[PDB]
Amino acid sequence: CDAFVGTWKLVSSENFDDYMKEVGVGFATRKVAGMAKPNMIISVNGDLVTIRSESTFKNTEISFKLGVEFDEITADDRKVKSIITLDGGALVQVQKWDGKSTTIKRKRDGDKLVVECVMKGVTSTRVYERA
Amino acid sequence: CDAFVGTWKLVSSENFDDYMKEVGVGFATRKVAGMAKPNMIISVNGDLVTIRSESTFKNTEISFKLGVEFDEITADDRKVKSIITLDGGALVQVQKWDGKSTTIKRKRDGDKLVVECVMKGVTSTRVYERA
Repeated sequence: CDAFVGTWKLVSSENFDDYMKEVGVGFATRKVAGMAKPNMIISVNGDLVTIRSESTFKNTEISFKLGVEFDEITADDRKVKSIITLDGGALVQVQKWDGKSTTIKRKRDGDKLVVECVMKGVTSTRVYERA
Repeated sequence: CDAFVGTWKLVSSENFDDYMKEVGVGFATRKVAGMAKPNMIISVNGDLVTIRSESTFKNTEISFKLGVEFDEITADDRKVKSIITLDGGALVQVQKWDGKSTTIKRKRDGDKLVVECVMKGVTSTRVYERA
């Protein structure tokens, strides 16, 4: 997963609001989240991968090992069970909570970092590029 | 995943034939497979986990890292894409091939090693115990 290492700036966002609405994000915070242009900083240290997101909305940080389930408090304050795998060359994270389930795909496409968030059909696409 | 390390003997098997039939295993080999009492030998060396199965049917060996997709030629000669994770304290392996998908769960239940194989509803249960 050395292809993901680095600092990335958000450059585009599509259907994010629809996605947040689906996960059950409140109207107010949903707008504050949408106006944010985060700086995802992926890093690795041994078998531990760390994805740090810095936004005007909320700074989050998750450190994990691949294929090993972990606990996470999402930005929208959901308490979920996560597991990240390197599937088909892409960092595939699936979040399970209250019987519900969302998947977050992080894949490289040229010089871009494409993030696909899926929740019951709805798909949000956010593209990043090296800062 | 140190709870899985060791040598294990098969002690029981339920609905295995139904499971094999579902994955598309031929009648003849399906019977030869069912008459086998394999010795699953799980081992670890650093970040590499190796599951060695020894049977009168066919000796298979897979070495892998958790959360990292790998190529595997199953005992019944299927060429699949596998990914093993430590989900909910259990070694959860999912095999993808030709649009189809089977999942193999390996969990500890007391002094036993329970293997649950699922393929479109059908579930096979094989219990092992330290040799």
